[PDB]
Amino acid sequence: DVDWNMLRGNATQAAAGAYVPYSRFAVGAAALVDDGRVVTGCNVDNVSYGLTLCAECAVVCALHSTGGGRLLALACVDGHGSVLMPCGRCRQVLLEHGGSELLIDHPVRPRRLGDLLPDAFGLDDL
Amino acid sequence: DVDWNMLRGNATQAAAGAYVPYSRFAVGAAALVDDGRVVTGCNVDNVSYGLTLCAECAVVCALHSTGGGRLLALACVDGHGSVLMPCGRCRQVLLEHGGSELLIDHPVRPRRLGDLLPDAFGLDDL
Amino acid sequence: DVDWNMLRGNATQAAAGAYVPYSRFAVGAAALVDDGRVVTGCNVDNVSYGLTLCAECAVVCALHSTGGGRLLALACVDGHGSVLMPCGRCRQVLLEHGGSELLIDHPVRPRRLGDLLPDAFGLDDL
Amino acid sequence: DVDWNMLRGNATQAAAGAYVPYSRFAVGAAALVDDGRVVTGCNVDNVSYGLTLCAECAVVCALHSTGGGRLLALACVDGHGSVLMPCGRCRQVLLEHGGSELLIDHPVRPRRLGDLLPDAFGLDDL
Ligand SMILES: [Zn+2]
Ligand SMILES: [Zn+2]
Ligand SMILES: [Zn+2]
Ligand SMILES: [Zn+2]
Repeated sequence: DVDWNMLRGNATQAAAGAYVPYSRFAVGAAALVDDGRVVTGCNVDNVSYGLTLCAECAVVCALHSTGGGRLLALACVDGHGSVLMPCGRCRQVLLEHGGSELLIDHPVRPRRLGDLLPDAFGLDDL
Repeated sequence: DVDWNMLRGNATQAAAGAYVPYSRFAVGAAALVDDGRVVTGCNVDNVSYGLTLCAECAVVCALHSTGGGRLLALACVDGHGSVLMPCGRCRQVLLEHGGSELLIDHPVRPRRLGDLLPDAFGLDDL
Repeated sequence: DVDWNMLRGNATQAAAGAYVPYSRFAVGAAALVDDGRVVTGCNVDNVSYGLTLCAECAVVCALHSTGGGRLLALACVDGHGSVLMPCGRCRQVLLEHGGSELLIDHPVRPRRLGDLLPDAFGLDDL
Repeated sequence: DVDWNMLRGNATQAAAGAYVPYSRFAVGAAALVDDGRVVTGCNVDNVSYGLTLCAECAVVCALHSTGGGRLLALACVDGHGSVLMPCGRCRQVLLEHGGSELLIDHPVRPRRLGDLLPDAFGLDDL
């Protein structure tokens, strides 16, 4: 079992660091890596809104700054600690680093990433 | 009721315009708008690869340059005319402009975008 | 000489099509292509703000949907017709399609893109 | 007053973490924060190339995961340790967090970000 309480808690803590002067919408994420460490991320607004960095992308950056590996589970929350589903961009980028079986926290029942992004674009297409 | 042969054909034609010096992976897309017009897009490489524009995003730019509206159906194909599933980013972008019932071409049977991006991040989360 | 009045006017018209329910910040752009046609673009918000498409990127999509070519001059304006400098992302993407000598409209004196993005990242680095 | 040898070295070390199966172009970056700590980042390819994360953006994610603050100096290098100029997107992102006086390493003499992104798009435009 994944310690979802621990991941959700770490995601919430991460959200406190969000840089959101324009969106005012803090987001945090935390992921369990296959070596057992946890990496975290928060969103980062830009004045050109289309250059905004998602919390889940920040998690992926942290993954490869701290030794690499594969993601096993991820929780994403807003500033109030409510669980959020990743945006489509983040689903694709998370898939690169945890695949279809990466588990994504959900208010009712955590979901396989493969269910959140079925028939995904990928290597087979290139 | 959607002429998929027509949409797929226009997507194929669109792919011929692809700017792909670095990726060498041409993609074209075409979508039926709710006023009955068809809009098209192709991918555009950048030397900083993360600034690459997807065909499906190009379709959405075209949508709003030609009078706006809602997308009803989209086909995306590679340089060989083979049907591609949109990347996660494009699934999120297309959802904004066609919603869950937007149909996405597929080699077997076209799919609702809602099935390709379930429990999507959205307005309720902000 | 570039007909800046004409480009600025076309950029302003393009801004009217902006999809900006979240940012409320309409942007339009228009560019002269080296075959003499003008292509236009507007910005497109997404609920995931980081998937927002810039007007200038939309111009580049239009370029390669309408026969390709090179950009000679570009004007970008807000919803009030005031001239805007492109964001850094757009400077890089415009550079791919017009190079250092692409002229960018400015309230006082249009500027070479090479001056707006000096010592640019590019092919030499790859 | 900035130890460029130290920053360049940490950037080089950061590049070793790069996730670059598709681009094969490793990039690392390191920045001095105004509390005196150093944060690092590396690039991260995605199979949809337009979702690639730049090293410099990874630095900004790290900044806000480690207490926030302002960037004073940044070095960016390739896999061979050669100094790279940031792409336009990254120039805009870095400007948000270090402003015009943020120093950017360069093979000849480090440059003010204000000189690398003059007349930048910003808060005044919104
Ligand atoms: Zn996201
Ligand atoms: Zn895409
Ligand atoms: Zn822009
Ligand atoms: Zn960059």
